Amino acid sequence: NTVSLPRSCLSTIESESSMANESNIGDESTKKNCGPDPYII
Amino acid sequence: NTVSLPRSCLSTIESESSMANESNIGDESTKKNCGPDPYII
Amino acid sequence: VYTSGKGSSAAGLTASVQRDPMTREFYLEGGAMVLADGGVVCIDEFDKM
Amino acid sequence: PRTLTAQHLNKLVSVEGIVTKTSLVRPKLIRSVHYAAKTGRFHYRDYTDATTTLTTRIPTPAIYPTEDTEGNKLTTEYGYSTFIDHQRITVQEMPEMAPAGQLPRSIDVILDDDLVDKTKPGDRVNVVGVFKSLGAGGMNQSNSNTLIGFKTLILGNTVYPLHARSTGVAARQMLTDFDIRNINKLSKKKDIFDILSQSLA
Repeated sequence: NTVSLPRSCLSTIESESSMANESNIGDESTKKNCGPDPYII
Repeated sequence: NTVSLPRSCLSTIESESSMANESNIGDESTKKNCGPDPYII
Repeated sequence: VYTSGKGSSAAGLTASVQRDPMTREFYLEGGAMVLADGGVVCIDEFDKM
Repeated sequence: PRTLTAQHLNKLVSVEGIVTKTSLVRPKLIRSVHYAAKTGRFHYRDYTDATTTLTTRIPTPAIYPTEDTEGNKLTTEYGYSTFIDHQRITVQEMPEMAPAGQLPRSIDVILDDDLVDKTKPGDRVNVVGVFKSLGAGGMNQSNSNTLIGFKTLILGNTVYPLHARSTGVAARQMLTDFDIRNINKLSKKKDIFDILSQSLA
């Protein structure tokens, strides 16, 4: 009201919840990386 | 018989078929990028 | 619309059909006779056309 | 097409105009079927894209399979696969309604399967569908360019040809039993030719 969609997922910097910290890791040692330009409209 | 899993998807360099060229693009202008370390065992 | 026979400079006297420069399709290019629909058309030198 | 704006997006509309150009009717691959010689088994895969559903979905770009899960080669079975017809058309503002001296406006309509060849260029048509946007208007990645916007079109579901004067679409009227009775009755009189003649103009 040049806006662009975020380059990275915003669920890491945004510490939404305590269980959100759990949800951002799983299946042993592998880190969570959504990728480049993960958002859709 | 240090081997590592491929860093990139191998479906592009491997020109498997003529329809495989079609399958590697879709939904308008967006390019196809599988991401880093896309393979699982 | 006030015009003569043979129309005006770069303006015809009757409906003209032309193709769109970019889309390459039909539209009414002009023409005093349709431009003045619902009004009056003033023709001078009616004997030359 | 002139009075269709960005405030009608995602809503069901009905547009009128003139067909200007159609497209070649092409098949679209939906399900492929294959065969393995070393095992004697048949496999298959499904494919989808963004225009086959009204709601947005997460893409699943599956590849065309040439091998088996065990490395064996595959053979395509063109007779057992599935293809669907596809066409794209353009609709413009009617010549008898557009303002004089002004360049016209038009909109694209996409049709599928059983509505694929229901009109020809030059017809007066009425199309009812959903006015929808697609993709990202240069938002993903940097895409410094700002001139382009969001691609938009109509996912049609109803196409109606309309009859006009001095056009190639013929008029037809549905005949009811009352009409048939009255016609077959009037057929039995003796001055029928005279009555029908005196009615003209």
